[PDB]
Amino acid sequence: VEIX
Amino acid sequence: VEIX
Amino acid sequence: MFDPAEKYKMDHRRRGIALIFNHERFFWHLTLPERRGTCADRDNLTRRFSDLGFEVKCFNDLKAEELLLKIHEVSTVSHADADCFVCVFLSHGEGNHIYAYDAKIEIQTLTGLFKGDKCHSLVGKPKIFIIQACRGNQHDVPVIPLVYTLPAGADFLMCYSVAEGYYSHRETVNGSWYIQDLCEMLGKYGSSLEFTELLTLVNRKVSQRRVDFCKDPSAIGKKQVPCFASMLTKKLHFFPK
Amino acid sequence: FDPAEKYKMDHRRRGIALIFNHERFFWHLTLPERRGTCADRDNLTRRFSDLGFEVKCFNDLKAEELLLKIHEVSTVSHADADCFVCVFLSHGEGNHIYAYDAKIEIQTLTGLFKGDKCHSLVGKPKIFIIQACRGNQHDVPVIPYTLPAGADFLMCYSVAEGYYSHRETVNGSWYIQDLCEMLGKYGSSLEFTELLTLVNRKVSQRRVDFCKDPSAIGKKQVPCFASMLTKKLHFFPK
Ligand SMILES: COc1ccc(-c2cc(C(=O)N[C@@H](CO)Cc3cccc(C#N)c3)co2)cc1OC
Ligand SMILES: COc1ccc(-c2cc(C(=O)N[C@@H](CO)Cc3cccc(C#N)c3)co2)cc1OC
Repeated sequence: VEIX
Repeated sequence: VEIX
Repeated sequence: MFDPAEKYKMDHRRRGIALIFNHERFFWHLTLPERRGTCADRDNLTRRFSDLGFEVKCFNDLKAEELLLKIHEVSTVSHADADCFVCVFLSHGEGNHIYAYDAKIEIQTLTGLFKGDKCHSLVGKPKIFIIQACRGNQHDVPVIPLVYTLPAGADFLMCYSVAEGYYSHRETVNGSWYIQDLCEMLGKYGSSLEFTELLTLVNRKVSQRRVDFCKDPSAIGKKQVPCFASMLTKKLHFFPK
Repeated sequence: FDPAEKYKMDHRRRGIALIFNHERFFWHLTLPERRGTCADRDNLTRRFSDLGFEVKCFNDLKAEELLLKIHEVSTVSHADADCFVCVFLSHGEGNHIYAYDAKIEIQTLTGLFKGDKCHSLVGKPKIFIIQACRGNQHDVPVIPYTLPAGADFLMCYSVAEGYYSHRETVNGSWYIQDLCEMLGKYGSSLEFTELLTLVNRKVSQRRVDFCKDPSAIGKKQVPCFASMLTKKLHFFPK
């Protein structure tokens, strides 16, 4: 998972 | 009329 | 199965508490005017909310420290027995804060006490905040139409009398535009309509109002639309218990 | 006074849906690439087209060109249209998103569509959908008449204010995936805000199962929509  |  | 019609379970023994923080006047240095009309608002909410089953608690003109103490107590009592929680603030305001008697308080300070990791007996239950206050210094103008876990932040509904950035209006006898229209819509539809649907009606009623008389001539004709911000995950009703 | 009143959605056109898609950024910003955003853009293009919208996408505009584009849209007539949609897929913080080379305040974008600036949209829904972080907290799991110029806006955020918003590097953002699934299933029948409430429930079921940062495992996200709408909103087939 990555984030903005 | 007034304001908050 | 995923159920598009799914509702919050509102069959607990108690509807829940509804806290009203009513602010009429302020420490003299704050230089804030008296909020004539606000007792009408408070009394009106008290009747509508009681009719919906809530145990209504009002506090008038608390200082910041005493208000935060009170709200902290409520957030630590068990709500295992309740459907939901309501917290109303009637005061002056700006940006993202409201005023207690002697100081401003950031709204997030108040809501944060009810997050899922701080208030466990309300996890899964609607947490509803209703705020009558200014949110800035723009005066809106008229225009003519041509198992799963849960996030700790879930299940909050924030009901503002006005959109961010704007003035919010109050009549000196009848009370605020917003609380008058919210109360009328609760009166007529509170025990049947889905609550968000009800708030959209409130949006329409308030947006019909205009300043018709005013000490400040340039305010004549001006306007206001409320705003609700939903992190709810299901349908919310207040059917008779 | 009619509790069931709906917006009139029987114009000749549904309207425009603008998508601003941001994959990479000027190096000085030191922002990582947004792998998975193309999936999000394509998915939205498909769902929104299926609902009658004229979809226009722009990829990695600089702030000046984005503002120019959006200013153009706000000044063409929408007299012929039911509504307007504007989507932003980018990095963000506070109350701003990033274009290629600079941040832009969200307010700057919505302001152009207010009633006194955009007359042909007065009385019509103006819908903004924003996939971006809104702060640096990582949410944790727990176990259970005239009109106001500001009226008729609906702000649909992938996350509540103050928080991280999540993206999968192939499938796209949590929020846009769930929004598009629900639009695919219910978009042409469900009231839009009820649709968004379903989205809130889908997203809030997700959890970070795998991550390069171990302390992110298990963390959560709930979206938030802010409504100044005055009527029920549907996208029935035209
Ligand atoms: C607005 O400014 C920023 C926006 C995004 C990032 C950003 C995103 C990531 C990221 O997605 N990193 C992944 C690996 O690329 C690891 C990670 C770290 C923290 C939480 C999660 C989750 N869930 C994942 C790192 O920085 C950083 C910014 O300022 C420094
Ligand atoms: C949070 O800080 C403030 C809150 C309220 C006022 C405030 C309210 C009023 C007020 O209601 N004035 C009435 C006095 O009757 C006249 C008036 C003025 C402006 C707009 C309208 C309207 N509509 C009405 C004046 O100051 C001022 C604050 O500090 C800048």
